[PDB]
Amino acid sequence: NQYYGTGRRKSSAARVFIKPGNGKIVINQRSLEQYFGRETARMVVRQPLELVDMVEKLDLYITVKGGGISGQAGAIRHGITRALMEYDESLRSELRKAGFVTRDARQVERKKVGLRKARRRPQFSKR
Amino acid sequence: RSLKKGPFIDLHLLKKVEKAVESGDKKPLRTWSRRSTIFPNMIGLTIAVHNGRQHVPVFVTDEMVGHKLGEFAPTRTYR
Amino acid sequence: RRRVIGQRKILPDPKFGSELLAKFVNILMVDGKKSTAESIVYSALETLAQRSGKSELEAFEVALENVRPTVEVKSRRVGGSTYQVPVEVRPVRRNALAMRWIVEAARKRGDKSMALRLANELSDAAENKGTAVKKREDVHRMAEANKAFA
Amino acid sequence: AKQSMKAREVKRVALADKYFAKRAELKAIISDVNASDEDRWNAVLKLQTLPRDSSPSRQRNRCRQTGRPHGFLRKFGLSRIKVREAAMRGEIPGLKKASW
Amino acid sequence: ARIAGINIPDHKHAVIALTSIYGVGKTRSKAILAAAGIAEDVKISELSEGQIDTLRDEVAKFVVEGDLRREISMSIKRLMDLGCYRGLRHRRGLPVRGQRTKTNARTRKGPRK
Amino acid sequence: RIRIRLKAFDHRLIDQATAEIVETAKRTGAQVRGPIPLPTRKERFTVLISPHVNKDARDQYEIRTHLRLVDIVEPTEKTVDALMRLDLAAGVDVQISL
RNA sequence: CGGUCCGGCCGGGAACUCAAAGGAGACUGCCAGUGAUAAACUGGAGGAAGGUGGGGAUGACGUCAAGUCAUCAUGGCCCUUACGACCAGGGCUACACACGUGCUACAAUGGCGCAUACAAAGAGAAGCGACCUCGCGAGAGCAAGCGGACCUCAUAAAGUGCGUCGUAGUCCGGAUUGGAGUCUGCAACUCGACUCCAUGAAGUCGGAAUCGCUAGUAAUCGUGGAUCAGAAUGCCACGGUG
RNA sequence: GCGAAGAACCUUACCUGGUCUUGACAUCCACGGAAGUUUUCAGAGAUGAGAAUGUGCCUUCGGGAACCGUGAGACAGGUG
Repeated sequence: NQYYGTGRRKSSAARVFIKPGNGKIVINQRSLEQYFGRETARMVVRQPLELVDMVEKLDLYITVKGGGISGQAGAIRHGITRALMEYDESLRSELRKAGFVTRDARQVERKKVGLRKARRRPQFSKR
Repeated sequence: RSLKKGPFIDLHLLKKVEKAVESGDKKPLRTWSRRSTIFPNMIGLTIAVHNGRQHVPVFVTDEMVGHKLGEFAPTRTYR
Repeated sequence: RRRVIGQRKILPDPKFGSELLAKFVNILMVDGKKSTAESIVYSALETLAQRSGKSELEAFEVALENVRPTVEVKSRRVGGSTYQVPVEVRPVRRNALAMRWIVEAARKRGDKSMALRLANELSDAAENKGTAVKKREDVHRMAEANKAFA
Repeated sequence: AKQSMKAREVKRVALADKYFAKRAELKAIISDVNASDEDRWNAVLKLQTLPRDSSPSRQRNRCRQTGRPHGFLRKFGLSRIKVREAAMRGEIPGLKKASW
Repeated sequence: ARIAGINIPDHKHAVIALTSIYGVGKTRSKAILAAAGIAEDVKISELSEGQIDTLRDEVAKFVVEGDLRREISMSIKRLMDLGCYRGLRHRRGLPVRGQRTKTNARTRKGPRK
Repeated sequence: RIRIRLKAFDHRLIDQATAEIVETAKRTGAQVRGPIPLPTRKERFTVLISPHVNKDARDQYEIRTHLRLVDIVEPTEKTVDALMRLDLAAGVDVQISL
């Protein structure tokens, strides 16, 4: 038995895998506290994961590639909810109320003239 | 230093410098160029270089050799 | 005419159940460097208790509920004329402004570490003795003028 | 652009092939003077100043079609504004407007 | 004392004790501290024999102090008596470092009213 | 030491040239390693449309073409002997170096 | 799925990613209420997401006494022992004087030297130049790999560790003035680019005159390349944090 | 930080001091020479003179093509 989910966020992509066993969390061949640096709140990977009881009976395995290290945490949250929506056929409805099934449509900008990347339209003249 | 290989003068000027001393007490030789480097092989005398309008007299110094004649001759007017 | 898109939601703090206590990591932030902005958050409350701080698990509430503004300035138009009035502060901003005055008191003023300066201002807020900053004196110096309207 | 630029440039490329192009690896010993080897190359180095018109290049290469020394793309050999004019006429294969 | 020749400083900092004298600057001090294998902090009190006088050929390798200090008295006529661009640009507010003269001369050209 | 290039203008033409080249490879000897594609690329060139200066007004043209490198795992020129006698459509270019 | 002291290291494979190609999905369509039971608007449902779904392509008569004959053609037009243009040198980085735009320091969330972490997009066989070295260092050696997802430039910085020093006009700051190296060339006086060691008045986030910004926005820190013997802090391109 | 995706030589304007005048570039016609290579003397240098050496290509045995220095009548030329 395996539960599985995938997520894309800010030019990163994640794969999340859940099995029965003794409780642990593994990410990119290390433990969770040894990734993401010192963190501000460390909560977006935990947000949906409390709903099936935190580190009680599930064996959690993660692999994530690309983007900034903040974007990798966002890709993992969607990978967790894509796996949880097949752990019980009613769980998707409570994750919807919390907003953990939603995805952004805010990808990287093109040109479009005159812009430095996405803003700063020319020089605003002189006095 | 400008330059590490070593500066040179062209044969038509070398032919004049090797016949400039002599006594070194004559009227300044018109060497024209402001690019010439006063490097230690050069002999101590007074010479004349072009400012764009006329020629200006300058001396080949012994207290310093790390210079070109454009550092001593003024070539621009009114500034 | 106040036309803007709907206000920006945020989630309550995962340890303290409040959207205002989640705000401290944005205070004394520069260069977008939130990493170092959190490095004085909750880590100065013991330095504060080892001065004059009391109730160390809630000694941060002094900048939220023990020092509170209520008067704002200046002008109201009435037809062709302008007159001075004391105005009311919006209730959420009114609880979240005394925690924001601290920038001059920590970067333009203050001795040794930014953490000691944070503890220095939270000591004074427990007795409301906080030395006034330009972002408060730009209101408080003028708030007692024209007590008769038009 | 002048019509003299069509001959003058390639005469100055033939000058480079006569005096510098097949001597470019040897520049690390003939123009080296002292850093390596020995004092034996100063009479050989007189070749580096035998011509007197163009030294390391003395010119810039031009677009054949327009005669211009800048504003041209070496992936076409052509001036970048003329690449859009020929693309609007449909004359450059595989090249078309974005959309978009 | 005497850590790099005949030096007269005593109980100054480990890195900055021979500064502003043509003596030994910060990077050269940091280099000799690591070569002698000695503490790079606070004011010196603990110093042994065989540590640093045996390494003088790093810190005082050719020229120091009086070899370069106060050396203008015989290098001034080539600037103030010989006609030269740098001499006029010692007696007038005109720069030499390739910077502008049309813009922000202030004050560097003197007052102004 | 043996280098191969295949270039086309269309995603069907790059495969229908790969198909004949990999059939030539299989016919020359079984190997089961799989031919190298490597990523197809495109390029785009921005131009200013005003006859003098003004960079606040643009136009954009793009050119799309397909490239494959194949790779032979054997050091022996008998592996490419019939590949160097192969005829293809005009819409494709092949370049082989030994 | 297998070899396996337990790393794509290797048989060998095709899920994610990347690079390519096709087809689905969102239509006010469904429900209510409002509206003129029309067009349309707002909630609710489902959904990755709704409400010209978002962003791109882009524009009429006239206007601004617009802007360009040097991107192209061309009227009239100036010049002919010459305004043709070949040659050596100078100049386009002048400054009696006015005003924008970019940036650093004042530290303390820091400076500097070491330790450690993540790219994206490009470009390079008389080149890019590894590892390992020489050196205070730019850079050059001993010299490999590589015709570019394969080798190389290359190291993402902010961050997080470790040492030192700390409201001191300061170990910083820099005006003012010099030396000794490294790179390209025939040759850098004049109008080129790095590095190391010194010189040492002022410097407390600021005069007149004043800007951009409503959210991945203000802000802040990264990386390539064109032009090319040969310079980027400008310009086009490509990302973290907020 | 605008054309300029880049001026120590160039480019190139503008300016100085030299030099040439059917032209650096193109063409219609002859004269003496293949195009060239090697190299010295004077002059800042372009050039102006020296010391030597070629004859190939194409082709009706004639004569051409090409190109260097010369010169008229036509006519070029200009980042004006």
